[PDB]
Amino acid sequence: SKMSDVKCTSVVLLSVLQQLRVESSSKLWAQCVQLHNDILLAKDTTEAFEKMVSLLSVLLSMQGAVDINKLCE
Amino acid sequence: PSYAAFATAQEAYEQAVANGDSEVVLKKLKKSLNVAKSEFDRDAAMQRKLEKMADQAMTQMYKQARSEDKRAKVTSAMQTMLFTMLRKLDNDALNNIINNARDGCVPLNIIPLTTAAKLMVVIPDYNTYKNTCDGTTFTYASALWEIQQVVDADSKIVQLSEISMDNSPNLAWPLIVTALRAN
Amino acid sequence: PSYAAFATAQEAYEQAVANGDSEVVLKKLKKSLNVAKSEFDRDAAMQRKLEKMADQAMTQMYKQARSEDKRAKVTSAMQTMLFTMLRKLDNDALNNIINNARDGCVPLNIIPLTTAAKLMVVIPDYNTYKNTCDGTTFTYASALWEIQQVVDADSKIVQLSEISMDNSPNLAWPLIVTALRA
Amino acid sequence: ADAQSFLNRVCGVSAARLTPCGTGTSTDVVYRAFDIYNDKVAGFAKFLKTNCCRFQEKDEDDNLIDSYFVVKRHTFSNYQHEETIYNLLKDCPAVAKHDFFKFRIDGDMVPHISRQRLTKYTMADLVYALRHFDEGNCDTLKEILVTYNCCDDDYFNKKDWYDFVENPDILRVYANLGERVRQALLKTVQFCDAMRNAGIVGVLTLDNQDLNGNWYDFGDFIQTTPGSGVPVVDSYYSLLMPILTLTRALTAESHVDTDLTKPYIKWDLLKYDFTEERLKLFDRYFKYWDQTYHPNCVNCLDDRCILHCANFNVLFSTVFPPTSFGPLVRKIFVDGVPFVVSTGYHFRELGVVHNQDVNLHSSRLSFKELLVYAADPAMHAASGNLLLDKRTTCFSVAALTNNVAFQTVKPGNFNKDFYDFAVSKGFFKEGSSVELKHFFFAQDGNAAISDYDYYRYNLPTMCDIRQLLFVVEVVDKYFDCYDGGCINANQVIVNNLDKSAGFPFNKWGKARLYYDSMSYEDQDALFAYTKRNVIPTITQMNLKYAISAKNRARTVAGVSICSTMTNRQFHQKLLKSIAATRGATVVIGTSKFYGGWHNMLKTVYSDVENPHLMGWDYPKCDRAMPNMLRIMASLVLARKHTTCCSLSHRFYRLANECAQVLSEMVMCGGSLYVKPGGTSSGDATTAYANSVFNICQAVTANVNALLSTDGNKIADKYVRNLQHRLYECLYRNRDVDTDFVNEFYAYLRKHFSMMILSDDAVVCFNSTYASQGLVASIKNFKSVLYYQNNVFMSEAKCWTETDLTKGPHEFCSQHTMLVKQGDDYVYLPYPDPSRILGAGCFVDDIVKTDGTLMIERFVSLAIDAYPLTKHPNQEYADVFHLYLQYIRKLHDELTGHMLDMYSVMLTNDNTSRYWEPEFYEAMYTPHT
RNA sequence: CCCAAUGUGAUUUUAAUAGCUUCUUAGGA
RNA sequence: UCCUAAGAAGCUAUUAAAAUCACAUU
Ligand SMILES: [Zn+2]
Ligand SMILES: [Zn+2]
Repeated sequence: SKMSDVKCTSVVLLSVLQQLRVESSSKLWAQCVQLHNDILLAKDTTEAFEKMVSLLSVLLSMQGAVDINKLCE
Repeated sequence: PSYAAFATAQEAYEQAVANGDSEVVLKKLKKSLNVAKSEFDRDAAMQRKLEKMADQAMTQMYKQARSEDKRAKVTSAMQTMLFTMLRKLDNDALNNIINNARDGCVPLNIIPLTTAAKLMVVIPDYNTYKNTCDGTTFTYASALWEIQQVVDADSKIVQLSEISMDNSPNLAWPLIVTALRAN
Repeated sequence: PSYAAFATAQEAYEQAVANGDSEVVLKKLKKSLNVAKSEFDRDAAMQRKLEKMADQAMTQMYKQARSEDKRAKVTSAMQTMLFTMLRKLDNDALNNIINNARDGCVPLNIIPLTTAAKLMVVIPDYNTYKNTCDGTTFTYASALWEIQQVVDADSKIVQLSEISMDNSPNLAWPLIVTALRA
Repeated sequence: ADAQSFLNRVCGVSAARLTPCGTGTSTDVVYRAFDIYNDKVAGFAKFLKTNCCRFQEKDEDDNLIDSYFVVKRHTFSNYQHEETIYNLLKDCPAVAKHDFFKFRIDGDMVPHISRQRLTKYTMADLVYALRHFDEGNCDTLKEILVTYNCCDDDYFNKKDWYDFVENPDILRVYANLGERVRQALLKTVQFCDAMRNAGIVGVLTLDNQDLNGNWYDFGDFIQTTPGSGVPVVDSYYSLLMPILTLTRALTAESHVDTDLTKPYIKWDLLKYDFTEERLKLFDRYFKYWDQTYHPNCVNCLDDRCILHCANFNVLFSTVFPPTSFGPLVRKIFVDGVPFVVSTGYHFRELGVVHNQDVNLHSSRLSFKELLVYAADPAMHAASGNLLLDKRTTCFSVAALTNNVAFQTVKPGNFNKDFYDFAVSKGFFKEGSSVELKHFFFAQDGNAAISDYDYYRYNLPTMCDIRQLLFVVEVVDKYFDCYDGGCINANQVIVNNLDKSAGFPFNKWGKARLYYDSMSYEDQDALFAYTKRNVIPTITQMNLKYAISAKNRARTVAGVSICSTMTNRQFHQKLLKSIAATRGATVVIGTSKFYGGWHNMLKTVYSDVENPHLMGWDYPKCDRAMPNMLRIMASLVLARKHTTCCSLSHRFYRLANECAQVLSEMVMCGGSLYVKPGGTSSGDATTAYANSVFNICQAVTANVNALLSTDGNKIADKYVRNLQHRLYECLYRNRDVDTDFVNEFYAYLRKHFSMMILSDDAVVCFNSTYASQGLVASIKNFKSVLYYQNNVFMSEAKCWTETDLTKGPHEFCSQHTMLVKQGDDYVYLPYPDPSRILGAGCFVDDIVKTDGTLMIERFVSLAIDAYPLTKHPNQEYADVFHLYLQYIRKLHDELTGHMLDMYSVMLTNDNTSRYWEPEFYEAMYTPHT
C-alpha cells in the first residue's frame, strides 16, 4: 500500500518540522508547506517519493535539532 | 443488609400458604414481607447510588491522568513515530540520505529535483569521501552529481587531485563539496 | 418537637413489644406513634425543602454579585481604551480639515490620508519596490514621505543597500517600509 | 437583366458605391432579435425577417465597409403614412436618412422605402447577445466585437476567453463598447425631444436603433397636437439596463468636459454630498423615464421605490471618488475632551443618511454608549497609521499597529492506531475503489490576504428593474407560510455564549460577558437606537482549521456583538418559523434521520408530469453576489414587520444591515480594509438570505425561458395567454396584478418543483415543457448567471437524472439509494466513503489520537456510515463493519487499562449495544 | 486568533405522569 | 372486622426541560 503510506508519512514529517519552529523562518516554511500539499495531491508514487526526499532533507540539514543517531536505532 | 429479613419473610410466607395456616397469621407474614421487601429496596437504592457515584469518579480520574500523559510527551512521540514509518517505506533514496546523515554527511540546501541544479554537502573525513565521491562525480540520494568546487573548513579552495590517503592529515576537515545534478 | 414525640412514642411502644402482653394498649401506642412519626417525617420533609431552596437562593445571589463585578471591570477597560486613543490624534492637523468642511462633517476614509504622521507600505516583489519607493524619499497621497526603517516578513531589519535586482532572491518578501511625513 | 436599373435607383442622388447582398430583385432572409407585442404574440425573441432587400457599400479603394442600404416593399396606405411621419422628424440629427420611390416589377408599379447607411446589427442584437449567452453560439457577439475594434479575431483562440473568473481581461474588451453605447443613449434623448415637439405618439424599441445610434422605423406612430407628443420607453431602457454597467458606459463622466482625451476631474477631497450630480446625470440619459427618482432612499415611499431608486444609484456611484463613501464623522465633546464619532453614512446604493439622536456635548457615558463608541470604526481608524498595501486591489483604510501579522495553518494529527487497524482489514490496497482524498492542508503566512483579494470578483451590477420588481412578488409567494416581527430581549434564544464577540470586544471576553453585563432594558434601549441611527461595525477574518478535499484556504468572518445582538432581536421570530415548518420549498431545519430524507424527496416529486430531476452550481457564490440582490433578500425578510414598525423604522434597519454585513470595514492581519459586497458568514441571516437569492435566480430563469420562446410556435392556447400576460406584467403594467402573480406562481409550482437549502437545490420538472422552452433548463441558468451573477457556469458541475428510482445525484454532499426496509422501499442518504475514513485517520488535536478517551467519536461516525451496508459495492459495505469492529477493540483496551490502573472493574457494561447493527438501523426507520 | 444556523448521538440534574408499599382520616356493610 | 374514598411518605418506571459533550450539513 505504498501511496497511502507516503501520504501518511508526509503529515508526520511536516508535524515534526512545525514543532522544530520552522514557522519562525517564512521563506523555509513556505517551501515545506508546498512539498507537503503536493505529496497529498500526487497520483503516481514516483513523483511523491521525489518530493519526500526534498522534504526530509530540511530535517537532516537542521544539525543538532534531532538526535538522529539515537532515533535511527 | 435488610435482605436477610426479606429472604426469611418470603420463605415463611410461601411455607404458610403451602401448609394452609390461619389467614390472620398469613396476613401478618405477607405484611411483614411487604415492609421487609421495602427495607431491602431502600438499602439497594443506597448502594446503587454510591456505586454510580464511584464509577464516575474512577472514570474522570482515568481521563484526566491519560489526557495529560498524551499532551506532555508529544515531541518525543512524533519523532519516534516518523523514524518508525521511514523504515516501512524502505525506499533506497530515503535510506541513502538517512544512512549518510548518521555518519555526519548532511546537505546545506534542500535537495533539488531539476537538472543542473546546485547542491552543497558536508564531508567529515576521507573514510566517508571514499564511499560517495568517484573522480569528477558524487553519489547522493541514489542519483549522480558532478562536482564543481571543494573547500577546507577555512574556506580555502581544494583541488580534487589533492584529496588522497597520505595527504589527508594536511587538509582542514570537514570539507564542503558543491555539485550539480547530472542527466 | 415532633421528633421528641416520635422518640418518646418509640420507647413507649418498644417497652410494650418487649415485656407488654396486651395488644389493646399496643394498638393505642401504634396509632399515637404513627401520628408522631408522620408529623416528624412531614417536618423533616418541609425542613429539607426549605434548605434546598436556600442553597438555590444563595448560589443565585453569588451569581449576581459576580456579574456586577464583571460589568464594572469591563467598563473600566473600555474607558481606558477610548480615553487613550484621544492622545494619538494630532489635534492641530485634525482641526484644519474639520473647520474647512461646509457643515462640520467629513468622510472617515480621508482622515488618515490628510492627518496621519506615519505611513506603512507593504511590498510583494522588487518590481513593485522599484516602481514606488526607490531612493530615500517618495510621494504618496499628495505629500512627501521619508523612510525611517524597512523590515522583512520575519520582522528582521533590512538596510536599503540590500534591496536590488541581484540580491532580491535572498530577502523574505513582502518587505514593510515605514515612513514619516516631511 | 433588370436588377441593374433597380441598383442605380437605390443609389439615387447620393454619392455611393453599392453591391448586392443577395439576389437582385427578390428580398433577403435574415435571423434577428426583436422586442415585440401584438394582439397575437409578445416577447424578446429571434425571428426570420423577410421583407427587405440589402446592398453594401464599397469604399474608394475597392474594400467593403459597415454601411448598408436596406430597401423594402410596402402597402401604399402604409407608405403614405410613414412618409407623412418622416417629413415631421426629418430635421432631427438622430434620424436615419430615407428615400421613398415607385419602381416597376412583374409589369406593375410598387412603392419602396430605402433606409440609408445602417449598420449590419441593431441595438437589440447587442442586448440579446449578452443576455441569452451560449459559448458555442457566439457568432453575432464575435462579429460585433471584431467590427468595432474591441479585440483582434485571434482573441477567441484562448481557452475560456469569456470566463470573467479565469480570463478577467474580458472586462477590458467589453468596456471598449462603452462609448458607443453612451452615444446611443444621447441620440435617444434627442429623438424623444423631436417626437414631443412635433406632436408624435409611439413606442421606442431596441430593434429600430442601429449601432451608430440612428432611429429608422415609424410605421406604427400617430399624430397629435404639436408640443404634446409622447415617446414610450419602458421596455427600451429596462431591457438595456444590465448592459450599461457590463460595458462601463458612463466612464466618460469622470473626465473634464466628459471628453475621453482630457484628464480626470479632481474633486474636493472633503465632499460627500453628490445629490445635485445624481439629479443632473438622470436628466441627461433618462429624461423621459416617467417615474420619480429619489437620490437618497430615506425619502422613498415603500420597498418597491427603494429597489427602483437604488438601481440608478449603483449606476451613478461609479462616477464619484472611492474615498467619498463609508462612515461620516463629526467632532463631539465628552466631559470637555474631543471625541471623533460616526454621525451618518454614505452608501453606493442608498445615498446619504444622517443619525437622528446626535448629542454634541455629554457629561458622562452609559454602558450602552461605551458599546456604540467602541464598536464604531471612527476612533480606531482616526488614531491608526496610513496604509499602502500593494498585495491587493481592494481599498485599505489604516494600519492599527506598528507591525503586520502573518497567520499560518498547521497540518493535522495522524491517528496511527486506526490506520494500522484498517490496513490489517485490507483497506487502502492499490487499485481499490476506496482511498484517502480528504486531508488537513497546511498554509503559509500569505494565505489570509490571498483569500481576501478574491473580493475582486464583486462588480457593480445594474438590474432590469421591470423584471426584478415582478420577480420580487413571485419570490414573496414562497414565504406566505410563515410569521415574523420584533421581540423583547427576554424572548431571545442564544445557542452558545462561549464564542467570540468580534472586534474590539474579544480583548475583554466571550459573548457571555455582554449578555451578563447588559440588563434587558439596556438591550431593548440599544435596539431602539438602531431604528433611528446607523451603527457601522468592524468584522474580523480568521483562517479555518478543518478537513477538506481541496487545498485552497478557507476563512470565516466574525461579525461584532452590537450587530449580532440587535439583528437577532429583529429577525429571530421569522427564522425560528422557517426552521419549524415541514413540506415547504425551503428545507432548513429538517433532519435526514427517522425517515426525513424519504419525506423530503416524496415532497419535491409532488405531482409533476413527465418528471426529470436536475441540480446546478453557483461559482464564487459568496464573493460574486450583487448588492442589488443582497438588498432584495433583506427587503423580503422585512415584509413581516407591517404591524410593529413604521416605514422610517424599516429604512433605518436596512441601513444597519448595509453598514454592518454588506459594505463594511474588515480586520485582516491588524489592518482595516473596505469590503465591496457579498455575504459575511457571521451574519445571523446568512442561510435564509441565500435561500431567497436561490429562489430569485430560479424564478428569473423561467421568465427568460417563456419570454424568449417564439410565441407563434407554442401549440397550447393556455401557455400563449400566460406568455402574453407576462410581458404586460413586466413592461406595461406599473402596479401589482395580484391575480397574475397567483397564476404564474400556480403554473411554476406545478411544472418546476423545487427543494432549497442555502446555496444548494434540487428541482423536479416537466421534461416535455423544458424541451419545448416553456420552463427553465440548464442553459437558462448559464445565461442568467453570465449577465446577472457575472460568472460563467460550466455544465461539468451541473447534473440531471431521467430515472426517479435513482433519486438526486447529490444534495448536501450525500448520494441516494432506493432500498427495501421492512415490507416496503424507502430512499436513504449515504456519504463519500473517503470522508468517513479521513475523519478516523486525521484529527485536529493530539488527545483525539487515543481512542479509549474518544469512543463517542467513533459511535457518531458509525451513525453516518450505516447506509453503506445496503450498497452493491462490497468495498463500501465493509466501511461500516470496520467502525463497529474498532469500537469493540477500544472498549476491550479501555477495560484492560482501567483494571491495570485501579484493580476494580467498571459497572457500566451497557456499552455492548454500540458494536451491533440494531442501534444504528433505528436511526433510519420512521416513527422514532 | 478560533463566525452563523440547523440536525443528531452520549452523560448528568430537575419537573411532571403512572404503578407499587406503608401511615392517617372518612363513608357502607 | 371487611370494603371503599382522600391525603402524606417512600419506591420504581416513563416523559419533558436544562447543563455538558461528540458528530454531520450549508
Ligand atoms: Zn424612490
Ligand atoms: Zn418589527
